[PDB]
Amino acid sequence: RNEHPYMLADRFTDLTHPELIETQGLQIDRKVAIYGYLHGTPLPSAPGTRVHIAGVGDFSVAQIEKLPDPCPTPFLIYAPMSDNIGKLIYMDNISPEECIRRWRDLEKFVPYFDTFEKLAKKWKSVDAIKERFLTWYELQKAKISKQLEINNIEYQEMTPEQRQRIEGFKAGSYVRIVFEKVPMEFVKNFNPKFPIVMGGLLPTEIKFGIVKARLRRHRWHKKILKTNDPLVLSLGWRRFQTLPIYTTTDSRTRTRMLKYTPEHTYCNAAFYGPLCSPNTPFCGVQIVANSDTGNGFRIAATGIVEEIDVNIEIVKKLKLVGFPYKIFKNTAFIKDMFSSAMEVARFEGAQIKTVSGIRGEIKRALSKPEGHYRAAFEDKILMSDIVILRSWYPVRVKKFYNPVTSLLLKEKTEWKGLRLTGQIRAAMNLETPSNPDSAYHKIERVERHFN
Amino acid sequence: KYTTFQGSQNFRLRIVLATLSGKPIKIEKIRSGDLNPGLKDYEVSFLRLIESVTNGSVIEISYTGTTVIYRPGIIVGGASTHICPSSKPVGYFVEPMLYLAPFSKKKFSILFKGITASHNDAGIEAIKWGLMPVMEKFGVRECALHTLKRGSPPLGGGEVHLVVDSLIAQPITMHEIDRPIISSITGVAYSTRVSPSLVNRMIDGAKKVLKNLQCEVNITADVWRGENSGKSPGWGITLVAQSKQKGWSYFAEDIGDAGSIPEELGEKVACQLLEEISKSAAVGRNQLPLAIVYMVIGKEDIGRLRINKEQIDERFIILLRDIKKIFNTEVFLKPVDEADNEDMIATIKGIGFTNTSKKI
Amino acid sequence: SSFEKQQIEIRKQIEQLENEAVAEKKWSLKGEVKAKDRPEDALLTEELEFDRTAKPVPVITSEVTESLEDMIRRRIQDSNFDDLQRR
Amino acid sequence: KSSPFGGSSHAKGIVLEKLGIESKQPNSAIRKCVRVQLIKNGKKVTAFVPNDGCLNFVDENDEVLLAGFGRKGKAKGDIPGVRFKVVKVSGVSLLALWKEKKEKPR
Amino acid sequence: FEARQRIEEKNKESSDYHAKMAHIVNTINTEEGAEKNKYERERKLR
Amino acid sequence: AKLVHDVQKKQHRERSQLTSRSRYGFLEKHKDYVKRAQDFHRKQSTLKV
Amino acid sequence: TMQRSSDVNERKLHVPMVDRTPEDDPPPFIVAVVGPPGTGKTTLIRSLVRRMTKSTLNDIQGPITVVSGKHRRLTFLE
Amino acid sequence: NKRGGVI
Amino acid sequence: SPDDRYLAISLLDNTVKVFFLDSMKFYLSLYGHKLPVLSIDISFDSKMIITSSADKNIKIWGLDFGDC
Ligand SMILES: Nc1nc2c(ncn2[C@@H]2O[C@H](COP(=O)(O)OP(=O)(O)OP(=O)(O)O)[C@@H](O)[C@H]2O)c(=O)[nH]1
Ligand SMILES: [Mg+2]
Repeated sequence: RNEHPYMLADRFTDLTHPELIETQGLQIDRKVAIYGYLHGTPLPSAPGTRVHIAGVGDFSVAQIEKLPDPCPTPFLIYAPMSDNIGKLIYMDNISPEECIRRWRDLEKFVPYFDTFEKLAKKWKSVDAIKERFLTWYELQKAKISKQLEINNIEYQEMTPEQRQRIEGFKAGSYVRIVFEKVPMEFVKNFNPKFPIVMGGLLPTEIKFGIVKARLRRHRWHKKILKTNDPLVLSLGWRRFQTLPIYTTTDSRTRTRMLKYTPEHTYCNAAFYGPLCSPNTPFCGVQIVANSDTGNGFRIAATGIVEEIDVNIEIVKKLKLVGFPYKIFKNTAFIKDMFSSAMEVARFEGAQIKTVSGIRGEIKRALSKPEGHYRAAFEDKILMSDIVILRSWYPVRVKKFYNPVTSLLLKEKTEWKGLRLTGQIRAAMNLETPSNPDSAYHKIERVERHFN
Repeated sequence: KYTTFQGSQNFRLRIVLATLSGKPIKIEKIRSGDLNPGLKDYEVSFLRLIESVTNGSVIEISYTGTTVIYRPGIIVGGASTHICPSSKPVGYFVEPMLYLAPFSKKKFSILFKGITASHNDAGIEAIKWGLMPVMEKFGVRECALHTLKRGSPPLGGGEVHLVVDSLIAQPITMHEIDRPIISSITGVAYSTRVSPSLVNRMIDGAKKVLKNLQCEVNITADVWRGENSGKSPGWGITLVAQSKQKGWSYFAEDIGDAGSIPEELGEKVACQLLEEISKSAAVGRNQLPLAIVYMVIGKEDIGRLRINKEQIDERFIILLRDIKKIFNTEVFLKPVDEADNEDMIATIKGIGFTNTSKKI
Repeated sequence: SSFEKQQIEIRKQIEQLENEAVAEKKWSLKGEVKAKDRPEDALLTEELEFDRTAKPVPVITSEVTESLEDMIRRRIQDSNFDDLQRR
Repeated sequence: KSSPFGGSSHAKGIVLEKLGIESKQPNSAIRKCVRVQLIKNGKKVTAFVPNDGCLNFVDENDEVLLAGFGRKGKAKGDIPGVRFKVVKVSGVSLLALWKEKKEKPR
Repeated sequence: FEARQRIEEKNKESSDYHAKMAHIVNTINTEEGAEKNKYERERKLR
Repeated sequence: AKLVHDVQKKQHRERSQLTSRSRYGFLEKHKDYVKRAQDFHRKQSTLKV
Repeated sequence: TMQRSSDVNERKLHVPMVDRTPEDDPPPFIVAVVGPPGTGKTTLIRSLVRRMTKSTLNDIQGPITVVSGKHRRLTFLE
Repeated sequence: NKRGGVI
Repeated sequence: SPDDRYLAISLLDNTVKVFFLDSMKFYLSLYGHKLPVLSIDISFDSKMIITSSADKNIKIWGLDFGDC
């Protein structure tokens, strides 16, 4: 709130034209005055600022007019919705040569000069420029207060720029705004119970891209969070349902994909979304409606934004498992991890390992048993030992982005979006994609003798 | 539908201001009334330079070559190299990166192939001792620029390597009001792959016009030997006035082409240095655009800076008009109170812009 | 309305990726893929990477044989080689 | 003179940046270190945060509280030089954050 | 060819990484162990 | 447990031998392998002597 | 002593930030009434505005800007 | 890692 | 010079001064023989002198910068 120009709205006016709304018949983009009181940083007075109002999406201003405040103070209730040179530069029509000629080419970096001979006649003597040629906390507090007083002092200047077009609706002033492109359902369901806030976007938070953050299962949330499992982020100003993907730098060499989040620690995460500054925190909710509330805690994941870009690359493990059928001493013939001579010809020279944890290397294709081929190892493979080829298939984020847009609904709660994986499975009455050999068992080590 | 330009002018600065503000840009009518119209080879290479520096920036060129679209992206930098075309030296390709540079995810180590210096463009000792100090006082701390090997027109063979790795959040706001006292006048004279008499007869022929001036003169010689000399013979002279009490610099240049007396070029550069310190106050006439771009791109403050009256040229007008039609920031002008010289003071409410690319 | 068609295209991508999520996996995201659990030879068309035991045989190029050639030129010009001596 | 910093047992410090993000070995003494700006002197020193899993709470300029360390032995990966551990971040004890009782406000 | 190139860049980045982080841990070791020993030196007489 | 939780040092159950390849059952793991390999080293050493 | 003082003076140490406004026109500070439903909110709003303008209301809705003292106002939001 | 381009 | 551009003068100091005829403004002092230059010729378009001495070697010198 110290670096964003924000504003609660307390008064609302749908100044369209009634003959126009009767003309098109309930289809228009209702231009709307919002009479409110702004806070935060000064609002940039040039019309065209991106401002996000909550629960409809972000718009841009069209005209802004500050008014005398209806609830002033000594130098009282108010209840709406209830009972020369500078202009010589900046005027646009004239040419810069006309500007300089009535005041009295930039690819070429060197500044334009004149004839060197008369320059030398000018500077045969040099006496003109010969006059020119002769605690830490309260430290920073003094620096910022000195900045604030020179700020106010050089704001104390000529009126029409430092009061309405160079410093911009300074701090805490009652204003009227006019938007366009506001959908009809906002005005059609304008309940004054629910608030309508707004905040001026920075340039760095209008662009969409992929954010890398560090999440956490919230410590009173009862359920772990799945990858590619939709949740609604309260990042910054917006609130949007997106599809996160959770990664961990496995000892800071990579960014590999997980399946869920850890139970008690911070883990990295990535998702599509609008951009924001780094080092900014957010909350993130599961189901927001009221039909599905239960006795459960609603806040799912908190955490801050690490950094942002437009394309990250995350991988995941996949182990091409094979089977020996013909072992030898120190080498073996392995089967059906690959299927073709061209596949093993791609993978000539790759390292592998066994489930007994011994290293190995896939040496050459076998010719006729087209899947099978020949590999050498540290010592003897048993016939009952599955080999493993560690590889990294790259996955990528989904570009899904619904802002919640709560105050356009018919009912203003019971908001729905993408449901969770468990409940869409329960809705179409499927069963969880289990696997019979994947399940653990009470293992039974027997005392293995030797010959 | 966002921001649109006419005329094949000011092109590097329009692209770097688009990349700074984050706004996209159309530019139409790139020399449409020409016998050989369209976008030049060196500026096409400049756009490929920009696309290698940033990430996610999309650019379309007209098939007639007379317009260019640019949606920017984030700047990521990276350790790369760039061959530069022989139509244009490396100062032209390093000067817009010199103030797009301190804001990426990573450092800047982008070393340039090709011709070192030229007449119209920025020399390398020019860039160093006249654009490093203004940035070091604006708020960057480790910006360096080395020469692996020099070059010369028109054969080139020059290799130049800049690094910046003080990735600051935003430049601080400058408050320079006075007329800065000059503490020393230094300079260097280089010769790539000719005889070593040229440098000394440059230095003495330069310093004879300012031996009468009281201030201490120091010009340093450098020949360039062996393979490091490059592929064309040439020589040049750099003058820099240093204000060490607060750390400013003025600078003037030239190179000497074929059929040119080094004594006369040395005193020509010294008289153009006197020209610039006449026309200048606290910033150079070529140090000006980088400085005001930094003061508009720093923090949400008032940045004030004093210039004398003759700085205001058609370049200043077109730069102010361009910076308005990117992000609508008027500059206020404070005339100084002792006005036998009507010195303006550019005060700009800076945007509170910062880089949002850092790993944090 | 514009908001109405917005919600129906949102509803469209909602539907397509909920059935993507509940539906069958790719072969290439499930770990432990054998030969019989794949498209037969999808792997050349994969752009898939891994790690290897040892650096393979350096294929001898014209530039490396001329580099060792100018090395032996310098060495046999200077006669600084290393043989055995008598006793 | 009565302490490693002036005479106080604790001093509020502004975190510059996380030292040793890119250490590969987890729970390594390069990894569990952080640059911190002493305010009552105003200078930058480097300090520990125990349990690099709970390093990730404190990030950047979050006015942490800086106590002594007191090496009671000779651990192997323990580098010398540092004698400052972090005891709170932004007011709340990061030990309590690590055992997830309290919450970090911002 | 892909094998030789990937092994080369992996060896290059590992040899960079080891030296760089060992450099930074040794300089922050000595530039604070010096004043720690001077602190125990000035504290030992009281 | 110095500065770690029980859920930090919990457990990691081992996967069993598959059911497809179950004719030659009991997949052997790293401790089984070293239990076999040191015995084979012993037998090769006494054969060498 | 110095012992009870040299540890308690670090309460004066913080991160140096700025607070956006001089004494020109400070805004109505937004005051939010949050609770579980069916307790507190509207009656506390009614009592506060009754004490603060010597006048109650009925069926209040939307943010209401009410003065409090000669300095500054505030804004209530159920 | 790159996304944009020149066309 | 054959197109009367400038004149080259040797010295018994082991050097040649290239020297204007319009202006005499000491264009170049190109050297490097170590025994006195005792023949001088100029190219037919004043681009390239050929200088020579009693060191038995001849030096072909481009005149755009006094290079070799
Ligand atoms: N016993 C008791 N009941 C109270 C008290 N204060 C308010 N109530 C009851 O709460 C009822 C509802 O009024 P509010 O509490 O203002 O309703 P609200 O807080 O605005 O919550 P919503 O009705 O959901 O908007 C009143 O009819 C009172 O009977 C109290 O202090 N004690
Ligand atoms: Mg109520």
